[PDB]
Amino acid sequence: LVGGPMDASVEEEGVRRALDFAVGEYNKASNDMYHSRALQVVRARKQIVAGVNYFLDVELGRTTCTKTQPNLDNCPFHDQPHLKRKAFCSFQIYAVPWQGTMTLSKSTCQDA
Amino acid sequence: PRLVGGPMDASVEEEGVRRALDFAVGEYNKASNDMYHSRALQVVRARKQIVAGVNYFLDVELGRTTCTKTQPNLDNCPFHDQPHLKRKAFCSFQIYAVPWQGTMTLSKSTCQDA
Repeated sequence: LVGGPMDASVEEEGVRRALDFAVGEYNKASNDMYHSRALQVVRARKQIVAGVNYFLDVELGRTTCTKTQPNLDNCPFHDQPHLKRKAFCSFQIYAVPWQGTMTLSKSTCQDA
Repeated sequence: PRLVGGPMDASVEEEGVRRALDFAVGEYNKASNDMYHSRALQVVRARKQIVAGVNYFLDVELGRTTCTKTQPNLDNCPFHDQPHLKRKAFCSFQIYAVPWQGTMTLSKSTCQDA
């Protein structure tokens, strides 16, 4: 899921880590000879953006439809013992709903 | 959400698995040596997992300490007590964090010397 900016307690470890890190990046680039530190966090918000990794192990069959034909209404698996083909695969899909997207991060397949 | 957890088994009834499946079979056919379309004969196992990414927006007033940047020991860094040396600064940092991968980067920052 997703969740627009919301106030966070300054005690939250995540905020502590984020603060240090930023005060880190700051001293690393500040035009001063002296190291600076947080005097006061006046405001602290967080937003959680998320994703789902799906791992599906799947068995596939060869159908009758063709990669040419648009009519993918119905495609039985094959009839005759010599046209039927079959593969096993471990797909790994990275989705992130609201962004409306999917990625076949990794696909491993064995034919037999 | 769950920042970082192991992968658990989902029900093969989930819309999410259902789609993730139809999607991979889709890419799968796209790349298969075969003039023929192929479909799931069966989904033998199906686990999911959740990558979480937290964005942080911190509003910070920074002060100038007594320690020097080229200093080894940084355990004691007082704020400047001498008027002509006191130096302040206001910023807004946006930090992106993927707890699992254990990383943070400064998406952006703005500071106004004050």
